[PDB]
Amino acid sequence: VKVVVDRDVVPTSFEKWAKPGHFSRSLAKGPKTTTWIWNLHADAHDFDSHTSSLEEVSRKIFSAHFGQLAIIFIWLSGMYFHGARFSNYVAWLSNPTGIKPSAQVVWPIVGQQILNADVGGGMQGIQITSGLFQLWRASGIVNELQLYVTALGGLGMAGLMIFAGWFHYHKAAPKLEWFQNVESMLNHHLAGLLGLGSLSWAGHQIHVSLPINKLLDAGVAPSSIPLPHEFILNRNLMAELYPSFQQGLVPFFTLNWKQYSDILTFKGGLSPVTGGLWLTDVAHHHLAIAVLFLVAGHMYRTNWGIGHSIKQILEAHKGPLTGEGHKGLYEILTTSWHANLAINLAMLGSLSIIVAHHMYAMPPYPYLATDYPTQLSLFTHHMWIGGFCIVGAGAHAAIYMVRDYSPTVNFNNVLDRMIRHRDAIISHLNWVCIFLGMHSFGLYIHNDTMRALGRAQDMFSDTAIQLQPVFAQWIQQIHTLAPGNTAVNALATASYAFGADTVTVGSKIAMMPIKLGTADFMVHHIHAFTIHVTTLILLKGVLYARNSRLIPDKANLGFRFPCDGPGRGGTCQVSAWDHVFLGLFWMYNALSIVIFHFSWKMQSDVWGTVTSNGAISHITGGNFAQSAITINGWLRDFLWAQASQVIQSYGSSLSAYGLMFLGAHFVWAFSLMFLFSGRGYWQELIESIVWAHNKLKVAPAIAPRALSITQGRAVGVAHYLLGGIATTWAFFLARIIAVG
Amino acid sequence: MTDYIKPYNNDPFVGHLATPINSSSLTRAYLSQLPIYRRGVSPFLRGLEIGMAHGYFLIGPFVQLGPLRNTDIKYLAGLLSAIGLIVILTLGMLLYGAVSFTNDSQDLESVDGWRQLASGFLLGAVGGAGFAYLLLTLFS
Amino acid sequence: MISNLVGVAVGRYALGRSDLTQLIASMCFGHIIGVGIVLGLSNMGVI
Amino acid sequence: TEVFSLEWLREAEIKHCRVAMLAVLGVIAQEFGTFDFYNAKSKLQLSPDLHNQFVQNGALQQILLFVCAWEFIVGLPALIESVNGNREPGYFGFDPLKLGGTVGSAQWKRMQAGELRNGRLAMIAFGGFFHQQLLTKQGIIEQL
Amino acid sequence: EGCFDPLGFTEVFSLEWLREAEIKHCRVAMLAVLGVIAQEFGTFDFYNAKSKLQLSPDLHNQFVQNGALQQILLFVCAWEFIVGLPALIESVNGNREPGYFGFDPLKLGGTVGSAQWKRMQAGELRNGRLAMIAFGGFFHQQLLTKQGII
Ligand SMILES: CC1=C(C/C=C(\C)CCC[C@H](C)CCC[C@H](C)CCCC(C)C)C(=O)c2ccccc2C1=O
Repeated sequence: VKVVVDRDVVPTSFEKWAKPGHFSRSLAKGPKTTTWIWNLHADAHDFDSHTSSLEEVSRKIFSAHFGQLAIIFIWLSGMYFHGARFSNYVAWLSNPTGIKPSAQVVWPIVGQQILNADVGGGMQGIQITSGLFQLWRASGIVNELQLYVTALGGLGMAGLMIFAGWFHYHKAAPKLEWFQNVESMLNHHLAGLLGLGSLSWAGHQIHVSLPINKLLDAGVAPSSIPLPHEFILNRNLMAELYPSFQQGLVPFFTLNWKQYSDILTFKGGLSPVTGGLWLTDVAHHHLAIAVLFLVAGHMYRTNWGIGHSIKQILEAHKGPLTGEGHKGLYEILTTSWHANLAINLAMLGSLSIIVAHHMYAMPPYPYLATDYPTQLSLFTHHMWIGGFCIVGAGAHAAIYMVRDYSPTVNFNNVLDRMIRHRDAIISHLNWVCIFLGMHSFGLYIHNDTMRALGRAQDMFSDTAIQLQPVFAQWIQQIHTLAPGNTAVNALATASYAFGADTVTVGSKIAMMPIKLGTADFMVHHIHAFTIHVTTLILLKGVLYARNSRLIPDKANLGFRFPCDGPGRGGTCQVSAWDHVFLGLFWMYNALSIVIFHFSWKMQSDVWGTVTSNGAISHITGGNFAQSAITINGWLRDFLWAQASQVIQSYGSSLSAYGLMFLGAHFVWAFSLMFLFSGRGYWQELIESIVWAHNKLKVAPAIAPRALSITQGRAVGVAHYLLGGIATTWAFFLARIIAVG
Repeated sequence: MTDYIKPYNNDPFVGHLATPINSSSLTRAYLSQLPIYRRGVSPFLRGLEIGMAHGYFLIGPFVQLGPLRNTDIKYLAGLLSAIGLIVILTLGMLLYGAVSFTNDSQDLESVDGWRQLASGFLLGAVGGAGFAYLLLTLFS
Repeated sequence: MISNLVGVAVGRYALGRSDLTQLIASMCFGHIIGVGIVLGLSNMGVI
Repeated sequence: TEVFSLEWLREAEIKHCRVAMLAVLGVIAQEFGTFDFYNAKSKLQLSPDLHNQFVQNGALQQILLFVCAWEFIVGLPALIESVNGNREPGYFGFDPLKLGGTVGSAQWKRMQAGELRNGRLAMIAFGGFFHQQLLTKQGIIEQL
Repeated sequence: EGCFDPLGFTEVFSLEWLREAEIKHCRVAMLAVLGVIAQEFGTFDFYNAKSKLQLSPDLHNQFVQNGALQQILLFVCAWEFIVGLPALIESVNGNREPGYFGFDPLKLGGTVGSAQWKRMQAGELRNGRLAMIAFGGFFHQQLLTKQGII
């Protein structure tokens, strides 16, 4: 802990921009090849492939942090603008049901004005599924002026970060000593960012809740809504809307906390007025998280001598099967900028998935559960984000054994054992994958056989009673009896997906006691199969990245290399980056099956309508009580009946989701050009075109060459994913708008 | 005293050379006690128990889950499929000794003792399918 | 009241052993033990 | 701290301090006859919200933004190097600069005489002059 | 000045470049007792009366006339002194400033010269440290019922 700054290290000059490839002398003197054009961008972000001075690598990544951060701020500042200039948020603020969301308009140029979906509120445009209107309503924003002020205030913060990432660099620069303060870093991330962040937003939704809770839920017009400062300038207004504000931080010191029970509660479940979680439970929630982070943010050595440290914490954890356990992990994470990134990408990637689950389970925003397109889109959105992030965790946990692991410096006998008995880890995961594959998908082959064969599916009904409602049923029953018993201070469950027979409806079903059955054990094990295979191939790329049995001199070649050659029968695609390239694909299959499961099972048994003459009638009424057990039902009643909502939309305003649907198969099958052919044939293909180019001398000085062997696969997975997401992106956004 | 006796002998005196979950020091002795590779015995007995263990449970799967499981005759479908697979599996296991032909001096683990344990495996599998056959009859 | 202020005072003075003799840490953690016991007391709710 | 960045910083200060002074001496000049006199009926028609979205002044502002562009496209290279553009005002200023230096001994650095104070006073005063009169409708609390 | 074996440090900062609060803590208390003398001085329209002074008669309307600039300028005044304390020495200080470390060396001062001093210097923050016990000593009672005169 010391202010060690290296003021002025790199000057501010356009000289480097004049040279295409100033970041590497190898990518500057010889731009005579087409391959150099692609190498300039492939290595543009591989900062450890330029200079080795860590004082400069740390002063090239924190710059990219502020750069990406500025890009994100430019991105967020526009969202508040689009919901004010051309949108329907104010009309939707008055009438939330009949007015569909929209915040994007088209222009009359080539007849594209058909995309102007009639949403209502005196404004036509394109429907939105980003949850912007729910977030803005939960923030107390009503007038358009409050949008523009936030946007103009976002421009300032966006500019300050550009003048900051251009400050600690071309102007200032901390030394290398400022980065080994990981102890001082977690004391400011868990307390300054997480702590003060969970406290600052907590103090907001306590004084901004009543413009949403005790006003917009009563039935007052948006014009009759008072001003947020009129409630603060007069404490008695808050006192009347909540009879606890008369005190004004007096029992807070007296420890008479029960007198603050008008805003701070632990109700649970959802509110039968808004459509999501309670607006008072989240305020108390963030207060509870804020204090916990104010405590957890004081755990490591600053410059006063008290507290633990990542050093001796890991230097103390042992274990019989670990040997010299946990020691040296401090030197693992404090030396390699890479090393922090895999554990970050892993935790944050699983975090995006877990928060995606928490979205649909308990809807935290008002008018979010009924908004089916937004809910369906947001879950799978963070779902695929975490898929990419966890594979990036594998992508870099593979980088570590190759780029920053030494048999003399940094040492954990735990990681040593992960590489010493490395052939055992993957052997276990291999047999687990095969057992979960020959059965989970084996049972799919089995049931699809039983139906086309005849009376076998009839005798499978008793087994359909097995597995399903056998496990996890008691867990839901625990949560039914969890309030009152194991939760005396909770008058509702964690979510209405747990409370049996308890259905909350606001003209449209919000949540349902998700009665498992028929084939949830099937798809959950298809998930576990595609999860164990993904973990297997990525962990394989992690621990086999250093020591390999086939080729012993593995560290010499690198990370993003093609292979070795036709020897040994054939060494092909053996890099850890290829275990990530294929790891992206099994993650792709995993997340694809999970989004299919979530999306369709929702309208199967959860999403529906309600009438007084009856009870519950789903959009698609209880179909996957049989159409999920076999593979056919996944394209007989699932992938087949969806064409009636994506194609039957040219006569309406949903025509773009059909064009993108049919056009995403184009780029996906365009990936089938790179993932199947080889550079040898294509390189023989250029030289003929180069012959025609030498006939008229129209041959470029930059010698035409084929794509790199690794770059072709990188573009192949790029198209296999882009063409393999935009189809379901157009599909998830197809039916849910027609059946909304 | 170099490094003080290998950081505590790699924690409380591990050792365990032929143990790491393949068979604990108790389980490796249990394998020597196990008849499939039993010490101090030869012709028939190294097998025999192999069949008396395999064919004994081969009746299990097809009694409750097999392609025939919904009438009163289904008590036989668990045995016919089992015995048919027993004949097939006996042929498949006997053929291994025919494929091997290098250790004709080591008659035990190659050809002689190999067939002189599969010979017990045939009677063990068929008989064991008949042993668990008469076990669930008195309760039905 | 006085019983609650002395409750925090005894909850901060019950933290004066060998592992607590380090000034400010004994005071802050005292409130953690103080308010917490009060919240465990909470005008005697228990069960 | 670096050269080429602080160059644009000190320049922008000078390139707007004169703008933040001719505007003050322009907004005050246009309202010198209507500052008080019953507070000009709360700025009278000079209230920006009362203007008709600048119907007649929009096409004029476009012409102004055009000419002002090349004006600063002359300020960008005239700063580059000393010769031509800045060199002739260079020795012009050197005529008062020599007398000012004679009054101030060895050299008397003119930038300490009043290049930064005027530059920052104009910016801060015009920033506050634009908020008190153009960014407050309801006062709530008395402003003193 | 009576103590024995226990561990405990009076004042001192580990990095010891904490002049942002330490240097002004005796000066910040100068404008604290300004409120003790308070705004009323005798005759004319009195600004405030009795123990209420600070917040009961804090004026109903006070987010502007209680100067934002008045609070702003405090920070601006602090920036001149408090920001410039890591090092941030300016050229204006001194005559014949070139090679300033060589001219008129300072050094520790423990040797022979400048004997028996800094007692005066240390004297003020002693009162500032006295003040922290004494200040809140009157502040605990402010929360309570405050019957009559108190
Ligand atoms: C096509 C193909 C190539 C060749 C790929 C090429 C030539 C990429 C072409 C992409 C560029 C961007 C197209 C050329 C466009 C020029 C850049 C000109 C653009 C100028 C304006 C339009 C901006 C391989 O190298 C290859 C390698 C291994 C397996 C399969 C394949 C394979 O299928």
